[PDB]
Amino acid sequence: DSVDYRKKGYVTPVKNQGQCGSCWAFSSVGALEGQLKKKTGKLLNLSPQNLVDCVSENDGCGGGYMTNAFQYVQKNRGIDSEDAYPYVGQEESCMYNPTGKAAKCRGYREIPEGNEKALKRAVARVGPVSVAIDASLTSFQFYSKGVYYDESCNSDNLNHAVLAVGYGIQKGNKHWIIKNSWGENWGNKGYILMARNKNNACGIANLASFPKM
Repeated sequence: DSVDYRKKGYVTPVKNQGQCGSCWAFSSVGALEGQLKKKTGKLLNLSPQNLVDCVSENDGCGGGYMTNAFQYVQKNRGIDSEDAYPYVGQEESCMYNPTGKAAKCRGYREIPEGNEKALKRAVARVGPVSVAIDASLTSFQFYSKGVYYDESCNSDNLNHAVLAVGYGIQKGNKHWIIKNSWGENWGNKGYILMARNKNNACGIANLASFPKM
């Protein structure tokens, strides 16, 4: 019982948010990319900058929620491609243009809070799912390999948005496959395997959602 959507064409290359707290935007566009592949058979890089600049309910480089982003894409009737609205790592005025529309959204769903079983079902039945975790531990930041687990990780401190692109097991330890946005240089080629079914480690299932398309 495992799935890895990277093998299935559902996941774009790892991005780098740079000096901007825009991880929520990369998480959101990641989920939307997965759904684009699932619904149309093909994907491309969607634009986190469009979300950074135009989701007024969020705080641009100062943070935000993924659900607010999905909600924006729904009400705006679209989101631009990366190529049509390039990432510059700082908030600017909203420059959305319908000509560059590359995806749409018809709403979203939130996973039941704290429920890793429901999160697993969502990853299996939907595709990549946007999640929020505590990434503040030093041990998280210098991760390079294996299945990450640190007891001191705080499930009530959801300070970093990332993307669950699969799940499985490695040498007996169950895990989530997690796409970060700190560049391909971070972790294992941009990814981290995070402990699964170990009492909601790092709050992996506390703020999880996916877009409808």
